[PDB]
Amino acid sequence: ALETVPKDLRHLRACLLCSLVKTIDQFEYDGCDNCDAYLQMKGNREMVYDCTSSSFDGIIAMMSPEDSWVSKWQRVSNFKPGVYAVSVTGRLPQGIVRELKSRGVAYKSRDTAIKT
Amino acid sequence: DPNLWTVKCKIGEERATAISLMRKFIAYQFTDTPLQIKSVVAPEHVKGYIYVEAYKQTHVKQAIEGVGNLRLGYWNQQMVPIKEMTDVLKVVKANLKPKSWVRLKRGIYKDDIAQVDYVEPSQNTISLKMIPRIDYDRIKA
Ligand SMILES: [Zn+2]
Repeated sequence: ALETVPKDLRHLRACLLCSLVKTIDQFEYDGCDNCDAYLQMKGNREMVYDCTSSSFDGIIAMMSPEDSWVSKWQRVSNFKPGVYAVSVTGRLPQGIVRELKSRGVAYKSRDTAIKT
Repeated sequence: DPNLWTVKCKIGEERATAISLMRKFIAYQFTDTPLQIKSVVAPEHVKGYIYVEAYKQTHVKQAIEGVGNLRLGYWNQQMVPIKEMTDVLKVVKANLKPKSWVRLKRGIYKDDIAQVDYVEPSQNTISLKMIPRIDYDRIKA
């Protein structure tokens, strides 16, 4: 859709669950298109700046996650096609990871980048 | 398993290239001329050519036809062997972490190893820890 493409290249971030790369206006107006019932990041800026960070790199144009070699390697085949990232550094605080396990969402470390 | 092709782009226009081809795909997925591409890879460590996912070489030629950023590398489409689908996604150590060690680019303490103290959430400025090397206004006039 037209909402998952970031409009402007300035002030864009990436989430730590689905690595959704968008602009700061879409994460606040619309939020995470791949998780809205567990994260609820539409309607504020503290939750957008808490889970989603700017420290990320690498950009991919995911279009057919059901048939592509890159989507299975990043475990993003059960997500919506759009702008994604390949290494989103950081970690969630011990304030939102405890509720994700009780609801059935296994928070995985999307950081496939190596350390030294 | 889909193949990966390498196309040539303008130096300085990698992210603009990706954000333009994504909007072409969304602008033609419902017409009689769709796009056969799966994804386009654009690493941040490269500067000059990008990567694209398609099964055959005719699909990249019939998809990138009409773009002015990809008119130079339009006559030739190299192919990588299968063991190179993995080294493209590797990133060596974003680059924003407190209590870390960064250096300067401009100003007076050029190429001087410093430390980060606090990060501003506005993504405008950043706190740095350096040591002053001025004369305390004794030698200069
Ligand atoms: Zn996510």
